Amino acid sequence: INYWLAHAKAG
Repeated sequence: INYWLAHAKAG
C-alpha cells in the first residue's frame, strides 16, 4: 500500500 505515506512519520 501507499497509504502508509499517510502514517510515514508515524513510528
